[PDB]
Amino acid sequence: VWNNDFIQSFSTDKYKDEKFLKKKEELIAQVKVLLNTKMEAVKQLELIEDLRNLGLTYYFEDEFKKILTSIYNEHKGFKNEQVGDLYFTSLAFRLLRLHGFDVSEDVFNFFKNEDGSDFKASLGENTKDVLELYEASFLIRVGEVTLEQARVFSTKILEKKVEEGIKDEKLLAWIQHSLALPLHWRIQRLEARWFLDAYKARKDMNPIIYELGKIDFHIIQETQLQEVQEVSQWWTNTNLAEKLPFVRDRIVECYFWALGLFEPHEYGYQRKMAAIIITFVTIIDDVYDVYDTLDELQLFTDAIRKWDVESISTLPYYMQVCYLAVFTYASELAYDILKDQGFNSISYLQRSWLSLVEGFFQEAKWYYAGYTPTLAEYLENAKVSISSPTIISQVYFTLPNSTERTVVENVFGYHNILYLSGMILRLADDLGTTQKAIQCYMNDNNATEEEGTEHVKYLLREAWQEMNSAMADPDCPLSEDLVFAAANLGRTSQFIYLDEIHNQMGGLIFEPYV
Amino acid sequence: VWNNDFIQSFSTDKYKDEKFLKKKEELIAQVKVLLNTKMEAVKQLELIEDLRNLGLTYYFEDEFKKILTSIYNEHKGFKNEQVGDLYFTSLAFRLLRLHGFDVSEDVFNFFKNEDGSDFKASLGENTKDVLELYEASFLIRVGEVTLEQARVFSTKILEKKVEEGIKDEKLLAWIQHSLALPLHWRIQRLEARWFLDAYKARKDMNPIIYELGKIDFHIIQETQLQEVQEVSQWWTNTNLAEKLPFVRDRIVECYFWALGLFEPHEYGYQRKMAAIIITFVTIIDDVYDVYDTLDELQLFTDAIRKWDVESISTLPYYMQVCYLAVFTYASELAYDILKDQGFNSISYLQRSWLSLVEGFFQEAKWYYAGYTPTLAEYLENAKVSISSPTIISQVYFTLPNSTERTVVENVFGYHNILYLSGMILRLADDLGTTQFELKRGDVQKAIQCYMNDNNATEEEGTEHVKYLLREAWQEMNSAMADPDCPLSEDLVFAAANLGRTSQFIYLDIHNQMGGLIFEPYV
Repeated sequence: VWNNDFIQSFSTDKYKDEKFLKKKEELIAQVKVLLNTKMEAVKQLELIEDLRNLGLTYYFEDEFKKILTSIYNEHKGFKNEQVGDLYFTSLAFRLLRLHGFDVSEDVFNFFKNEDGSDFKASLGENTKDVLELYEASFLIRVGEVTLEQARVFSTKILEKKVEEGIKDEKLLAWIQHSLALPLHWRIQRLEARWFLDAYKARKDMNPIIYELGKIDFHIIQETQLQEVQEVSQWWTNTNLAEKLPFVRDRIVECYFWALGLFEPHEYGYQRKMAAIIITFVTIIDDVYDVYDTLDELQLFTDAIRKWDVESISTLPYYMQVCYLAVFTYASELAYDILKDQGFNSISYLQRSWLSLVEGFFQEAKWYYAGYTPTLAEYLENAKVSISSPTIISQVYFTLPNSTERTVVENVFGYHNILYLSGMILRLADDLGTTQKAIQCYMNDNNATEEEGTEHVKYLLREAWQEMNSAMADPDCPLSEDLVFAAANLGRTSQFIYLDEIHNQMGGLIFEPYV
Repeated sequence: VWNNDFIQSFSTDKYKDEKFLKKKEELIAQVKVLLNTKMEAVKQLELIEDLRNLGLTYYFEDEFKKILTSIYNEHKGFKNEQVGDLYFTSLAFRLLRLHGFDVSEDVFNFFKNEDGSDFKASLGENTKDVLELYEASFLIRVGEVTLEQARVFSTKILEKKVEEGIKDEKLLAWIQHSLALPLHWRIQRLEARWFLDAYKARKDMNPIIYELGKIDFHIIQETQLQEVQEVSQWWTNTNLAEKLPFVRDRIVECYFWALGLFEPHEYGYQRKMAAIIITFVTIIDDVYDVYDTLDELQLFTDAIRKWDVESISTLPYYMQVCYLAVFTYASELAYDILKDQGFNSISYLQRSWLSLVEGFFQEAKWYYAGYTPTLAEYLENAKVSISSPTIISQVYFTLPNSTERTVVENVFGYHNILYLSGMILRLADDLGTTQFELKRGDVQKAIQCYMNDNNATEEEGTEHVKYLLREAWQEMNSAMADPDCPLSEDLVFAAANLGRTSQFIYLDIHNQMGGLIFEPYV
């Protein structure tokens, strides 16, 4: 059992010695020599893809940018003319779009059938071509019909090939992984052991790149181990698990939701903060679940709305404990922001919590009234109750970001990226746990469980389409690192609920990579 | 040189080995064997006094109570009849009163001259008799004229004996120590090395008692070292010393003011809390000293009055940092109190801080107006601005004391023990700083106000402030004895020890602080 004594028992000095940074730097230098060697464009893209799936982008941004800019410019910006065969087109399109380039789905028109209704059946002979097309299709943005055709075409083919039997077991395992969730829907850090193992098993793998990915795993793992030790001690010191007997003692789970949200080589403060915010979201939701009168929940909601010390006296003891704990944490977080960023954020932090509990209170109002929401009402609530806006809107102030009033009000709209993050998080949970979204659809429409399931799968893809468009909006008030965190909240839900999870969590956090 | 890296560099593991607790337990048992042996009453009392001055009362409460009750009962409760010679009367009176017995100053009447105006001059031959009478005299309560006579009589004799030369060098040093501050005005923990070294040199010292004193010193020092490490890391993590250009980095000094306040074998939470509150008192005082308009200080005072998050937006940046730091700490403290004591205290903690800043703001209002307060005005404000009430009223809620509304409102009067603590703290600072000024011709405010009020000399004002200090102690002694006091005895001890700490610092330092906290006793 992952109690605090267990968590604190691990050493975090295994990789502190200066030889490890020196070895890592040497490996990085050697990989840059390779990235700078003349080679065919497709091989450059395959190298970038292998490094990026090992979580190594952080070390090679300049090299990636130079390689990709060259391929972009060699093919006139990927706007019309054919750029290569199906594999090269799919891989280059995917990597260019992921690195911020403006590319058109029209580059896929060369691979369609005569009427343009579908891709050419003959292109489906080659499994790896079809797989790359599949991966690219999930970068679809609003209005991009060709990438939806690509998704349907390539999914059907890959499912058929698994069905017929794929003798290459390593490729089979990779395809089953992408069929469960495409790479765009997964987080490299959460799966860092799987990606390292997959890479090592390839006959064409580069041992220097494997060695770099391994030592980076080792150092990242130990950095995150120290973080979860600090969050665990923080939690133990609050004594909340003892004072609130109805909350579950799950601090590792809360940290697991945080640890894949940010670029893993920095953002230590933000991972710990997200874990603590997620802890408070959970226990406040537990408070709304455990009380048995709407009037008591109204008192708690009103306390959060007033956000003052006087409200403590209006609450029963368990609610006093919960309220004062989150009130104290918000003041601590505001103090850190005031000291390090210079900015008075506490009014905004209060608004982040108020949105959350107004969402919980609305759910309770439905429950105590005996009202079942329509699916539209369910989702409108759930994107503010599920807590992505509450997390991301607070993390915003801990990073160098504009604090000008109108830009902050744009974040606190909430900006639709924050709602789309919550939407993906909610829908993935409802789909995996199979009243939730599917049941509301069935209720609304007198429809079958299969019909509701298919509709909610469509809603998840549509939310991703909208998120992809939102991430590309040049006027977005969120920087790329916070957009990545918002999307990663949805992806974490997809990993937990859409593919035991306790063993994967412990495997990533506490078990060595040999 | 006392930075956080230095402070954290010390190990705190040595005296946790189970052999040290096992040895300590064995020594305690051996001392209990001694306490239970047949011996004359005066020797039992001298043994209690030795153990008490080594800070060991904690281990021998049952035995002390048995011994003292017997002596109380033998002498009809110390109410009228003569109990002994002058030395026994003085020693028994002092220890009985210190341990909560109701004893009368009338037991000293047998030692007075014919008119009863003074003590008998012949009794002044014996230095140790006169010394013991002197120590007893500082237990004086309101109205007790005989103990005031005792003070004047014995002080004059002891001073003369020092003048004429005392050949016993160890006794000379003990007498000089008590003439500077009598034992009632000193804290055993602050002076634990001095008392241990004095006991080691006694020809009649008992090696078991010394060893227990030494091992207790080692364990306490290590416990307090771990506390100052925790407060130092807390302080470092706030970054207040870097963020506020006008604050001094003085966390060890803040911890020194806390470390003698409580019974030293427990109260770790309360020592650390007191050090943090003193830290915030100092920082908030810095704020009132550095900003240069009354309107800016009004903004801060108003923010504390409202005690809300909206007020942060009214303040310039360094006031935002200070206000939010103390607002956050109050929230943290309130959470600990809620969790461990069950009580919602935040409204009372806010009142504790508001009293402090209204005191500072009152000083500023006088300053900007060019008004010099009378002495009574100065002291009425200063006894709150100096912060004893702000400390003690908050510590109240961390102990298992009634939170019933009328008890708490009694504490938040403030109860007069809290004001008398601030009064002693402030008078001792003004007196010692004036007597040892950094700049010649400077006078601290209590003496200056007396000079202004009365068209009096600096010397007359100094003598009056000495009188006010003795009178504050007389009132404090009476208040400590009031059976209806809403403060537990451990908090009354801390309130009195805030005064005593000021007396130790200003009335007779960084070497003494480091020697207590960081240097081994061998």
